Amino acid sequence: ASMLEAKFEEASLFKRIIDGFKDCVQLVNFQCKEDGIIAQAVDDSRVLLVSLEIGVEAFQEYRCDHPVTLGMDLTSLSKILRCGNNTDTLTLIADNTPDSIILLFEDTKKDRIAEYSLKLMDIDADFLKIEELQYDSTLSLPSSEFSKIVRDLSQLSDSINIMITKETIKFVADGDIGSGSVIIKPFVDMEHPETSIKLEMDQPVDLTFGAKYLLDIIKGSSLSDRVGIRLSSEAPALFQFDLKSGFLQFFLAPKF
Amino acid sequence: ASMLEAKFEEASLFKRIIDGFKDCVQLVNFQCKEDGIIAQAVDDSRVLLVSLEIGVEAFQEYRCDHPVTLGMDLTSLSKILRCGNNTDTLTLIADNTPDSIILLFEDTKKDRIAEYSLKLMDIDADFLKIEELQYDSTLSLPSSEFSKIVRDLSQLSDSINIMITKETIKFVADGDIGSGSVIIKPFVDMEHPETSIKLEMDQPVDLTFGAKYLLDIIKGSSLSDRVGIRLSSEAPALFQFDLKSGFLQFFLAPKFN
Amino acid sequence: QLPWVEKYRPQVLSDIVGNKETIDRLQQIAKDGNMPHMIISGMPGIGKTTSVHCLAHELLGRSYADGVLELNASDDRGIDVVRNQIKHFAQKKLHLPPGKHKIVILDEADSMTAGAQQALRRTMELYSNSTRFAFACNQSNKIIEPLQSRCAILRYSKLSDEDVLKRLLQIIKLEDVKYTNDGLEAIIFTAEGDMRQAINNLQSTVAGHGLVNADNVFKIVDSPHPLIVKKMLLASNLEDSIQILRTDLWKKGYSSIDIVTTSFRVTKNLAQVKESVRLEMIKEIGLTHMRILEGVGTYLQLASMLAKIHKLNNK
Amino acid sequence: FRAAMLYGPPGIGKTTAAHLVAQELGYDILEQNASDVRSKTLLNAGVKNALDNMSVVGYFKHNEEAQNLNGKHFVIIMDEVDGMSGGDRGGVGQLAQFCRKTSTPLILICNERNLPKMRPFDRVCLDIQFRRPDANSIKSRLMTIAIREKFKLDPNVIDRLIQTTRGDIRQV
Amino acid sequence: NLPWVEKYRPETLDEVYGQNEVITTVRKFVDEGKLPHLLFYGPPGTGKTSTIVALAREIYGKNYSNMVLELNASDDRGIDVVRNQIKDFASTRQIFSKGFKLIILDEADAMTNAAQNALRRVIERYTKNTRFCVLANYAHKLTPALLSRCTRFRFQPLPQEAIERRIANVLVHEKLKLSPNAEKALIELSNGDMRRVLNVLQSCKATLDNPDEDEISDDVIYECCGAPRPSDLKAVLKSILEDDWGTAHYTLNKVRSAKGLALIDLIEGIVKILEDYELQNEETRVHLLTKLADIEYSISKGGNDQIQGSAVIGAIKASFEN
Ligand SMILES: Nc1ncnc2c1ncn2[C@@H]1O[C@H](COP(=O)(O)OP(=O)(O)OP(O)(O)=S)[C@@H](O)[C@H]1O
Ligand SMILES: Nc1ncnc2c1ncn2[C@@H]1O[C@H](COP(=O)(O)OP(=O)(O)OP(O)(O)=S)[C@@H](O)[C@H]1O
Ligand SMILES: Nc1ncnc2c1ncn2[C@@H]1O[C@H](COP(=O)(O)OP(=O)(O)OP(O)(O)=S)[C@@H](O)[C@H]1O
Ligand SMILES: [Mg+2]
Ligand SMILES: [Mg+2]
Ligand SMILES: [Mg+2]
Repeated sequence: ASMLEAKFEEASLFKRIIDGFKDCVQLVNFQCKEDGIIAQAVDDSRVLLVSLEIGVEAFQEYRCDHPVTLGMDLTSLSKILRCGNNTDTLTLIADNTPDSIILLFEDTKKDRIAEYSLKLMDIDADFLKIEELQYDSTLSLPSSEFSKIVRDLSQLSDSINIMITKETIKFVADGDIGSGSVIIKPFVDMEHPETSIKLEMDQPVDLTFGAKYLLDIIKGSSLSDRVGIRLSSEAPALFQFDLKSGFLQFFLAPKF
Repeated sequence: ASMLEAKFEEASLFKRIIDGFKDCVQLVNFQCKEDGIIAQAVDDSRVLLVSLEIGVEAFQEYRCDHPVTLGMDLTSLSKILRCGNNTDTLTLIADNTPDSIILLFEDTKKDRIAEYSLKLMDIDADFLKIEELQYDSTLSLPSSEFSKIVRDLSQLSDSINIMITKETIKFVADGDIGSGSVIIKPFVDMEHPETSIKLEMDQPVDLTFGAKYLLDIIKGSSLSDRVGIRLSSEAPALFQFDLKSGFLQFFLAPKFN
Repeated sequence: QLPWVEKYRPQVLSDIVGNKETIDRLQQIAKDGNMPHMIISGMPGIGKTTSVHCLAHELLGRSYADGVLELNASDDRGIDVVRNQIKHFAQKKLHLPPGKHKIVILDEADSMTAGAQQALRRTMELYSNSTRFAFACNQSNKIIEPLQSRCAILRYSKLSDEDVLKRLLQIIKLEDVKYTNDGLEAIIFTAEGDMRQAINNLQSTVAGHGLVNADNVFKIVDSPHPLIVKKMLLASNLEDSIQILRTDLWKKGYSSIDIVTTSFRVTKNLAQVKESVRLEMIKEIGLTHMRILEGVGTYLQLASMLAKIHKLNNK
Repeated sequence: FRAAMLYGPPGIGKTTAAHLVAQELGYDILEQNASDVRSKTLLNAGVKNALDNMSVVGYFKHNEEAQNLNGKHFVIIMDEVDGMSGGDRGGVGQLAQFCRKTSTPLILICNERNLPKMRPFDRVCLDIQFRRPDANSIKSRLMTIAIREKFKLDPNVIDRLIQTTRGDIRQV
Repeated sequence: NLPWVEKYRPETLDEVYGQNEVITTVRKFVDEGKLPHLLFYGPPGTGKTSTIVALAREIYGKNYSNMVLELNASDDRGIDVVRNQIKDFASTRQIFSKGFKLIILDEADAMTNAAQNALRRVIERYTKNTRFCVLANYAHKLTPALLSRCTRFRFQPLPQEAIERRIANVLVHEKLKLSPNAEKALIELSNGDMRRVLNVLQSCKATLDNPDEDEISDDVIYECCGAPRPSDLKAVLKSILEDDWGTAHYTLNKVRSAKGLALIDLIEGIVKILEDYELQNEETRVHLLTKLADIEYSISKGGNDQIQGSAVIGAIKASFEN
């Protein structure tokens, strides 16, 4: 048989999960345990720290007796996942001495068994260290508007200054062709909760981020429809996209 | 403490206006007077002249105390105007002796206000006055058909010959791989007036234009569905796109014999 | 900590001590306003960048943040940069007083490629009504001929002993440090006209030994002592000179380049001997320096240099 | 010869004389310099199409009075041809091809004509040589500038300035 | 199987010998937390790289691989690398660091003037967020502006005590026995270079030890590293001094051919032996030094070795006639 068997509900979920951190990470090692799958990685510039977690709620059949490490490339993994239709179901199967992971796309009415092998590139560089749990300011807003503002202010400069004063969220950019300031305020929409802006403030904050890393972050907007942001001075900012059984979070480092 | 305050009712109008000719003009002066906005600019090769008039009937609010000149690049303007969504109002502001210009994007039912600044570019304006001439041929045709004809003929050669003879339009192109010809006859359609070709002529004419200039001009076919064409044997062709409160004119000079 | 070469940097054009006529001309330019394109050339560390910085500051007042574009060796200066950014900055609109103008300060212009310097001629010629260029280079020979023809050349001479001494006096007066005349003379000797190096050596001596004395200066500079070098270059017999060079200077691990440079700088100030013998000893020391620099720093070369110096001082 | 090629030492009057000759005969100037990207594709798209066209500026400026029949034409001034760096691939060959197959005056300006890079312009263009001006003309021009600027200079200082400048008028 | 040059490398600060004057200062500097840019310059085979890597380790612990950027010589660094890589490393903020990043450039004296200017400007722009360390063999080949930005430290070659201590240490960790005159020959041929000592020791170990317990003599250590012999040198000198032209020339050729020595070593050894002679005339010494320096400078440019050898013989003979 197999030690590891993990089945998904659909095929378009792992697609967007891999598309999330496909532009800032080259290789990644997934840790498969009894409580689900976890992963984390850092970019080559050591600025953005991606952390993925998915429990046993998004899966339908999950069986892993002992935790296993699967270190694989993300580009070839996406090339493999590109061949999957939106009506198939992925079944990750893994055996002893992990050297090749087998993906299997299967349909439930027509016999379409698409099997694909993928070698495992072992890096043995895990370095999982998370210490901060208390942030200075927290907010939640639709990911679409965040991505819009980001890719609108990214053309003007490479450094975007996010500053949270009293109930006024402010994104600033200043360059050679001009300047740009986006000021938004929280509000609760009863007709649509998904278009609301929630904010909790303890102290006024003001700090800058890089446009490239922020553009790499906003690429994970296909996972959910609402993004959470946690800012704290002398602390890496947290950009979280929730998921029915987990989350994808980016830890970003400010600039000078 | 601002000279001019202009308020576009839709944010997409100015975006389309700038996108109509952002491919043939790099630097441009905008002359803001009490009647509206007037802006003319020559091409880099001095072959295509672009003129734009937006009357006061297109601004929701428009003060413009005294006439001013705002020189700005079209690339940065198109980069700034691209940010705004569809459901926003745009406001242009210029301070006394302006070193920059302020563009405000506001929402109708939300407090989200997006303000941008654009640094003006100094331009030595060689303002040339254009006088009305009696064009030998004057017609108007659907902009979609004209753009299709231009894109179809420009693939064979780098020169398109337009001949108006005996209530007959002829677009011909003689290239290396072969030749191409398109014949147009005037007619009216009662059920769809937007698909009727108008024709008014005095003498038969024959002119030759470049392919790149026509391909650049036809890109402004998103402002109006019917484009007007004025041709003369000794005058540059005039291609006009009418806007609900003004117009956009392209003066293109023909080639030699 | 804070480097004294950065804390006591002149912020006004009057605080710069050195070439008086060029500074007077720059003061007159800043007072009038009509500033032309200028290439500032000169030896390193005599106040070239600081001069143009104070000039731009005094010219633009509160507009230094908007009407000054500085490009050093850290920024990228290629064909694309010169064609796009400098051009878009020159055409940038700015309301200034009738005399003032925008300023583009290019530091270390001798490092810019010829192709990049080529695309600046028309840029600086067509927009001469609202943009003035200020290049700062060490060698005016690496700048192409059209550029050198378009702008005025301002040469900066090496700093004299009096000006560096006055600057050090002002620094020690404002810093409240203990010193002696011998230490100041040693600093002037080891500085050879480098104000920045002089201030750095003074700060190092103060932070290391407190009292500025010749012994501490020559201990912190890690160079051969001028006294023992003069003793080596003035012995009556060649054997004593060779012994002094062997036991006192070669055994201590001194670099041959440093020994030759110290002998050169000592022979220049040896006011005891005559002029012709000084010039000839300097010629011999320079020949030995050229021999050392060509890949052979053998002790035999220094021995032959001492032998020739002795034979010339006895003949 | 279709094209003219101006060359000589820097700052002697090449560009000035070219512009003034083009503007005296009523022509329209289309000038391109080293500060513009003159690659093969950009020259094929930008300037090549304007080879045999007529100026809209020259037309809409003045065309009713019988002043000259060439005001609707082009004088294409390619300045600083020797300055096409490595970021301009094929520019010399395309400009040599433009030196033929043309219909409008094309004036090329450079500094060193005998450079191997300018070889394709061997016989296809009329190359005249601008030399360093004589000292007398420079002295007269400097005296005129001085009498207009209200200051008097010793004629020895003027000669010494002419000697140190090596003939550069912009430099003096 | 790792080399003694790499196996006996000091892994921390206390294992470098003969450099206490700089070790105490750098220890005080890293204890006060005021570590500036450091320019470690000196002759090769002294311990600059080992000292700086040991200091970086002692400062950063396990964060060495993430907080230390080791850069080398030309490595195709025209202007591009100093402009992009170093600038980003000085501008890119770490994710979980409390302090400053360190970039150490080895033998950076081979950089061009433009590269040195770019480097000094980069150091000036980011002097607050990171610290720089530059290694060098000759401090004169660097721009005088780069020197005035950092603090210099000269590494004077190791004295006899440090070298003999290291010989003792390498004899503890290896089954070798060394002759009393062997260490004397080693210290005379080393010129204060530990790298060459550790290179020559492993060679003799590999070649000589059949039962791994032999004694290393002066013969093998003179033969392996290709160095002259004092007895042979004195014999050549005496043959040049006393015998006639044919015999002296033949002896010189036989010595320089049967042993594989170069004229540079012969000349320097001959002048070293002549340094202590009680010659009567000073013009003798003057002419000798001048002509020998001329011969050495001409040999430095690769001439016909036989002609320079005959010229050496002629100069030595003609100088000793007063
Ligand atoms: N004439 C001067 N008077 C006073 N201080 C001076 C003078 N010249 C130099 N300095 C000092 O030296 C420091 C460094 O000089 P810089 O002007 O930066 O060197 P530089 O002239 O630009 O030459 P480079 O940059 O090495 S090619 C300044 O910040 C001043 O503190
Ligand atoms: N013959 C001249 N008489 C008077 N002024 C002159 C003369 N030649 C040049 N000048 C001056 O020099 C300025 C620029 O001369 P240009 O002809 O543009 O230089 P150039 O010949 O193009 O050489 P380049 O392009 O820099 S290599 C003019 O604006 C005049 O002020
Ligand atoms: N002071 C020392 N004590 C002990 N071993 C040393 C010492 N200096 C050098 N070594 C040995 O020599 C090896 C090379 O030393 P390095 O530090 O690389 O020399 P360096 O001073 O950096 O000069 P280079 O590398 O030739 S430019 C080390 O790995 C040690 O094995
Ligand atoms: Mg400087
Ligand atoms: Mg010119
Ligand atoms: Mg080393």
